[PDB]
Amino acid sequence: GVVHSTKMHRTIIIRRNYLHFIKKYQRYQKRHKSLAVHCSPAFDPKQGDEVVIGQCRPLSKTIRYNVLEVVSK
Amino acid sequence: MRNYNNFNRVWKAPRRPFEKERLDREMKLCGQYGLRCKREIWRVNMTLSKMRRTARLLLTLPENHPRRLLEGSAIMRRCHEYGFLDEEKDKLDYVLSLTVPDILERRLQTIVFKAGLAKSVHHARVLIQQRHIAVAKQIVTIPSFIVRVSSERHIAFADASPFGNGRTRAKAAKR
Amino acid sequence: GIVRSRLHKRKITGGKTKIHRKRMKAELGRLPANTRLGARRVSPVRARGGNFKIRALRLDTGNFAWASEAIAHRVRLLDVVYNATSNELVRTKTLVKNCIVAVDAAPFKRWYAKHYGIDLKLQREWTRRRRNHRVEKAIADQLREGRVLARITSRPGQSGRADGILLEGAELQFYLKRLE
Amino acid sequence: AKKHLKRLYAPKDWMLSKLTGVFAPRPRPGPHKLRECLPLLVIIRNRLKYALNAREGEMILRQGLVHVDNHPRRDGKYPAGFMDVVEIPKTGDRFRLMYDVKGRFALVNLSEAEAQIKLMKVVNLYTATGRVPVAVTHDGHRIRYPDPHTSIGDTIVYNVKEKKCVDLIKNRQGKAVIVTGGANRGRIGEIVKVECHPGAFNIAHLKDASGAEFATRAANIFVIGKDLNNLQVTVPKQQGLRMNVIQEREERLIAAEARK
RNA sequence: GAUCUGGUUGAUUCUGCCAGUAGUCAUAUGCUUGUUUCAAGGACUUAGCCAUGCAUGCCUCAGAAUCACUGCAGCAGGAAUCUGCGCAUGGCUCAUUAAAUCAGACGUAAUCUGCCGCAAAAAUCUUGCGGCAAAAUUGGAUAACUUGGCGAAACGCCAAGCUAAUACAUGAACCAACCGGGUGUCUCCGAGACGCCCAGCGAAUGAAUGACAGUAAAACCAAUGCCGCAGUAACACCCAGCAGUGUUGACUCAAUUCAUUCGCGAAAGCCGGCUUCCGGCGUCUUUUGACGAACAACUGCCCUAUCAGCUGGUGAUGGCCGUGUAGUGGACUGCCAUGGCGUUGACGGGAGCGGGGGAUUAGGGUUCGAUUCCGGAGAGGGAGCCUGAGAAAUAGCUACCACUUCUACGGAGGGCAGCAGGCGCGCAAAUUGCCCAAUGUCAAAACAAAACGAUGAGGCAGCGAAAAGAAAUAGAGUUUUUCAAUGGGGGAUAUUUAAACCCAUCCAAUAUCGAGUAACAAUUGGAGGACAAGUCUGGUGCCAGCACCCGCGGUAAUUCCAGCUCCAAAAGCGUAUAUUAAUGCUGUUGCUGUUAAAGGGUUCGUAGUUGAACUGUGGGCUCCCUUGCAGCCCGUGAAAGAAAAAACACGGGAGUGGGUCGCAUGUCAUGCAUGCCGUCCGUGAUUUUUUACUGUGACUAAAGAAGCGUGACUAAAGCAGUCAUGACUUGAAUUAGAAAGCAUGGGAUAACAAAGGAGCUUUUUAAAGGUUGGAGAUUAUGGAGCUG
RNA sequence: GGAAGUCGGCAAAAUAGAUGCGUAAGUUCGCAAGAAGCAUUGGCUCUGAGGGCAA
Ligand SMILES: [K+]
Ligand SMILES: [K+]
Ligand SMILES: [K+]
Ligand SMILES: [K+]
Ligand SMILES: [K+]
Ligand SMILES: [K+]
Ligand SMILES: [K+]
Ligand SMILES: [K+]
Ligand SMILES: [K+]
Ligand SMILES: [K+]
Ligand SMILES: [K+]
Ligand SMILES: [K+]
Ligand SMILES: [Mg+2]
Ligand SMILES: [Mg+2]
Ligand SMILES: [Mg+2]
Ligand SMILES: [Mg+2]
Ligand SMILES: [Mg+2]
Ligand SMILES: [Mg+2]
Ligand SMILES: [Mg+2]
Ligand SMILES: [Mg+2]
Ligand SMILES: [Mg+2]
Ligand SMILES: [Mg+2]
Ligand SMILES: [Mg+2]
Ligand SMILES: [Mg+2]
Ligand SMILES: [Mg+2]
Ligand SMILES: [Mg+2]
Ligand SMILES: [Mg+2]
Ligand SMILES: [Mg+2]
Ligand SMILES: [Mg+2]
Ligand SMILES: [Mg+2]
Ligand SMILES: [Mg+2]
Ligand SMILES: [Mg+2]
Ligand SMILES: [Mg+2]
Ligand SMILES: [Mg+2]
Ligand SMILES: [Mg+2]
Ligand SMILES: [Mg+2]
Ligand SMILES: [Mg+2]
Ligand SMILES: [Mg+2]
Ligand SMILES: [Mg+2]
Ligand SMILES: [Mg+2]
Ligand SMILES: [Mg+2]
Ligand SMILES: [Mg+2]
Ligand SMILES: [Mg+2]
Ligand SMILES: [Mg+2]
Ligand SMILES: [Mg+2]
Ligand SMILES: [Mg+2]
Ligand SMILES: [Mg+2]
Ligand SMILES: [Mg+2]
Ligand SMILES: [Mg+2]
Ligand SMILES: [Mg+2]
Ligand SMILES: [Mg+2]
Ligand SMILES: [Mg+2]
Ligand SMILES: [Mg+2]
Ligand SMILES: [Mg+2]
Ligand SMILES: [Mg+2]
Ligand SMILES: [Mg+2]
Ligand SMILES: [Mg+2]
Ligand SMILES: [Mg+2]
Ligand SMILES: [Mg+2]
Ligand SMILES: [Mg+2]
Ligand SMILES: [Mg+2]
Ligand SMILES: [Mg+2]
Ligand SMILES: [Mg+2]
Ligand SMILES: [Mg+2]
Ligand SMILES: [Mg+2]
Ligand SMILES: [Mg+2]
Ligand SMILES: [Mg+2]
Ligand code: NA
Repeated sequence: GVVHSTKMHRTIIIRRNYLHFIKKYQRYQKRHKSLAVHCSPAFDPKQGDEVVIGQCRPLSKTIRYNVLEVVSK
Repeated sequence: MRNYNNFNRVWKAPRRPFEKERLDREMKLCGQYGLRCKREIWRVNMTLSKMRRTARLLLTLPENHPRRLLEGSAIMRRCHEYGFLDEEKDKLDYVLSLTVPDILERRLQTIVFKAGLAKSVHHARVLIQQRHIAVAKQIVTIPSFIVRVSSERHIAFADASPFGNGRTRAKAAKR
Repeated sequence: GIVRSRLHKRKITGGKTKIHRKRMKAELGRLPANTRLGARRVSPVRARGGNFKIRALRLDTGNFAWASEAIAHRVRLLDVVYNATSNELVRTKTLVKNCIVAVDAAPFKRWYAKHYGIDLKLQREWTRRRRNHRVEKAIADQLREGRVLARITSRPGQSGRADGILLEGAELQFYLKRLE
Repeated sequence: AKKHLKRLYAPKDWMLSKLTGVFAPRPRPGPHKLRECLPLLVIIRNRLKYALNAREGEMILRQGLVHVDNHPRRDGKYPAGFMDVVEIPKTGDRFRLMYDVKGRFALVNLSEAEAQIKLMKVVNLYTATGRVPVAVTHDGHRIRYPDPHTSIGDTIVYNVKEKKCVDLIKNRQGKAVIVTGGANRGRIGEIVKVECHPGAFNIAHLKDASGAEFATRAANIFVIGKDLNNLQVTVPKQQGLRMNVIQEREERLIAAEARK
């Protein structure tokens, strides 16, 4: 996904974009989803960067993923 | 509750109730074959449409398609085994040419009449219902029985009927 | 009673959740122990699966380890000095995991002489053990005073015991500054 | 919690008619999984026809007349499964539960002196108390001192009479395997290459005797011999070779015509 | 079967609606019903209220009988009670409910887990005798019962006296092992002996282990090994190889050592077979498969803006140390920060249990799904809880609210959305029946024998034109009378069935009833048009009435009320209300907008939708084109080398280190042992490309749909059966199922991201500085890289 | 008991400080508003926050 916000402490919001297909009209829609991810101090991502995340045990009310790799800009 | 025995439907009414041409054509068949009601004709209509619908689907597929090979031979085999088509007809395109009288010819009621066991097609109907006809030593009382070509020569009078070695009006006359 | 489910919380959208089932036994919680310093008193609890948890209400003794020496000894608790959650827990002398306590230092001094031959065939081993070995000044000063700071490592409300480890290194200097 | 099993929900391989009753016998926990088993009451009644109903099935079983892996079983809900040996000494019967080429259970008759051997697949390895290595198999056995070269996925040749390991077959390229799950169940092939995907499922590429190629997940294979020519067990009469559906239909029709 | 017809005008050509038409396991109602097979059945309204009866218990050879119980001759059967297991399943219903439940696909390394399978087990000073011995001859209570009873009763109670255990409690030395840690007195020159404390499974805290995988070769010192540095797993004797080697994608996990600290019988049990040992059961603790439970969430899911902002005192989004839980977690206390969601529709309001699936059908679609299988939830409403492996249980307990029953007035009870039944409500839905024979569940349990477990789950009949399949009401002749034939029905040596019933067989096998008006008598709607069929004959006279629409009826009615005749469907046929097609009148495929309804008064403009070209003809062989063979450094240049995965290093890598009988070593040997060029595998340093689309493959409950085979007499069905002390090595084949998720081949059309073009050498020599036996220290010589 | 007294609630009774939450119709958009209404408050022993001046 892509980094959407970095205002929390050691937590970021990422966004996933995809196209959904409607069978009746034979055409697509644009949709998106948001996730909260824990970000270790070993990384320094910025808004707009692309990250790779992995699933882990529940860490808070909304966090279920950890950042594994950052691809800058 | 919790009963899983299946059942379905075998006939459908025409969608124009009073069409002059259709009414006359159907009254021809009832008199010619001695049927009881229009429902017996409409039953034959559904079987033909099922066969023709299947054939159209297969003929769309390419010849080397596996499903066309297996289903195509299966439906042709069934048509030959029941006398709907003669063995000369081999391609799958000839099944689309089946008509209503083609199937009505194979009914047991019209088979026995043309075989010489009955004076008329109405005489054939009562004989079957009265347990006088046997197909391969088996009594059949269903006029709509469809006979197979390999079973045509086995049709004769039953062994328990007076007409062939039975009788184990005359029974009540002598008392 | 007390529950641990998320059904009563708000959604991230801020909207309210409409509940359509009753509370289940598989999501209960229980009241805290609030273990305090005093003469031993415990109460067993029957937990899921038929197992037992020991709920400690009062404790005054425990097992404490000297990490650099890789040994342990049973000593008495003297006081609770620091708690990172709240000052009210120090005031009431509440024993919870990771709080700082002061324990009796006499058994450690006694072991030091028997193992090193120092007072704050066997003689030859004592010379061997002394080689490449020194003692931190900060630890040594506490032993002469009679009390030494330690850190609780068990969970008294879950297991019913209060074990710990003596503070050394930079961790000791951190808490000494907070105390004064 | 669940104690019943509706007949419509039972596995299709048991061959139970939907019109006969509402229920089917629910197998107990045991050596084999519920979805991959054949309960004893089904074997003695619907398969061997020694019992006409459940009442007669109980008389035979509760007397201890049926042995599984050389041990009497008195429970009709016992979950028998793949590779087990069933003996009825009073009638001189010996079978092994296997899969035929269409994925159904098949009872292969066993000669004597080979009813003492069972193949087991290793599914886990761990250390017990006292540093004792232990291997746990697909049928729930625990072997407390396996061969040192054992690895997860290998096959152990086991003597049920004497309770001891006799040989080891390693999972390697060029061995003979049989498929135990999926759409290729019951087919016998030759390991061409195992593709490894960490985290995901590994994929095994196989090739039967005729040269046909197929694949499946690595957890569904079961080593049974060194090579396709020399197996370590007797397989059903198809030898695990799947034939074309059109060809099968023709031959069955031809044989039927010749049968009369 | 990819179809249309009547109604606007004096006529015509349109737009457009109204009416007609066919289906519905879609309901109700009306008129009619001879035979047979197969079936739904108080969901809709009132998750309204309930009289009565029944729906969950279990004993074998194998836990405990002194019934003051029964037979016969102590044996056998055994009422009642204690103990062990189960009652958290099955059955019913659909009220609540919108990232909640559910579907496909995943996770628990975040956890608990009785019954079942395969396994494990060396702790713990007891008993008898008076120091000696060893098959451990352990202890105290309680029911049923007896006595006295209380109370109107109550699935209500009190006291005393007796006695079992697989209930409860206690408790086993020697036989009997291996290994380690800490320590006192003697013999030797640091070694040895002896003495002492502790050393079991599980649990808690602390300290270690849970591998390595890259630059070479020397000296000096102390301590050791072997002969001075050649062999060389490790180890001061018993053991000269008794672990130098757990698993995974990954672990603070499995397991082991050291220190300190706290549930575990050999049931002190029960039966047999052999003549003392042999078998079958039963049970405590530890461990991990299986059957489960609980939590989490990748994509998807109706209408509404006359609902635009929502959340955050008092948890809203995150952080730190804790608490609680079986476990993760704002689940919760304290402190800190200011976040989190929203026109890609948040928040609010409305109607709904979710799927598998049903109806309709050219295709695309529209619509239904309370209801048999799977998942969820509830037991009048609302909370709370004990027991238990598992319940926030309701034919369990506690309280309140609303209803309600008995009473001697003191008190005591109740929960049919289980099966039958009532009352109400409504347009709307059966018998207070028989049985455990089949299918299953429980359990101390095979069946039999003195000797039959329960089961309204379930099955079988009754009622039952919801719906579905087959099929009578005659046939053949002769001039208006002659022949046969058969069922409906009545019966039966009988068959079926748990017993009955229905179906099937028969009306002599010596021996067995019956059609002529075959009264054994077919109905429901119509006859101007749409739409098949009368310009008939009476009555009425804009009345009565018909008419879905157009329209008839005012004295000659093709339409009303009747009689004749005729038409359509037929054991069925009308009517009402919904819904699908008809409908290209919701239009993606596929509508219309000058005048029929409908382009905004004109511009600017943000989300959004859409968006120009280009990096590319391979060539030669037997002028372009067709075909086919075989080779190209497959533009140009330049001959192993440049030219367009590479380079390292691991023996704990490869079923000894993958392919290309006796001679030695060892003998204190169970050494019984040993030898006669590119690929594997794991690690480190360097490599710079997705998505979408398309082709294969993998993974995907049945029932339902499609479909192969099969003369249940045919068919709706079903999965069976066919052929000769048994064979068929019998059969029960295949297919499709949205979207999302997994692996991999292809690169034409496209999408995402980046950039905005002046932030833009290679190699070869030379010089300068800055493994030594092993383990523990010291130093130096060089690699390799650093500059000049 | 609570306006039945009286021409008439005259007179008397009643509300009451401060702090937190909360607050309708109407409107000249300023108000209405202290609208209405609910809750806390003592004593003692502690804890936290809010500063200046020199190295
Ligand atoms: K007109
Ligand atoms: K008995
Ligand atoms: K009991
Ligand atoms: K033991
Ligand atoms: K009494
Ligand atoms: K935490
Ligand atoms: K009822
Ligand atoms: K039964
Ligand atoms: K019935
Ligand atoms: K019928
Ligand atoms: K008759
Ligand atoms: K007239
Ligand atoms: Mg995994
Ligand atoms: Mg007009
Ligand atoms: Mg005119
Ligand atoms: Mg009707
Ligand atoms: Mg009959
Ligand atoms: Mg009858
Ligand atoms: Mg119902
Ligand atoms: Mg109701
Ligand atoms: Mg229950
Ligand atoms: Mg249930
Ligand atoms: Mg699922
Ligand atoms: Mg002992
Ligand atoms: Mg006990
Ligand atoms: Mg390891
Ligand atoms: Mg060793
Ligand atoms: Mg463990
Ligand atoms: Mg959840
Ligand atoms: Mg707060
Ligand atoms: Mg509802
Ligand atoms: Mg439903
Ligand atoms: Mg409803
Ligand atoms: Mg259900
Ligand atoms: Mg419940
Ligand atoms: Mg009720
Ligand atoms: Mg229990
Ligand atoms: Mg309850
Ligand atoms: Mg009840
Ligand atoms: Mg009284
Ligand atoms: Mg109640
Ligand atoms: Mg009805
Ligand atoms: Mg019995
Ligand atoms: Mg019943
Ligand atoms: Mg029932
Ligand atoms: Mg009649
Ligand atoms: Mg009759
Ligand atoms: Mg019947
Ligand atoms: Mg008339
Ligand atoms: Mg006409
Ligand atoms: Mg009508
Ligand atoms: Mg007249
Ligand atoms: Mg008319
Ligand atoms: Mg429509
Ligand atoms: Mg159309
Ligand atoms: Mg239009
Ligand atoms: Mg206009
Ligand atoms: Mg204009
Ligand atoms: Mg373009
Ligand atoms: Mg060239
Ligand atoms: Mg290598
Ligand atoms: Mg008052
Ligand atoms: Mg007055
Ligand atoms: Mg006044
Ligand atoms: Mg206002
Ligand atoms: Mg105020
Ligand atoms: Mg006012
Ligand atoms: Na908090």
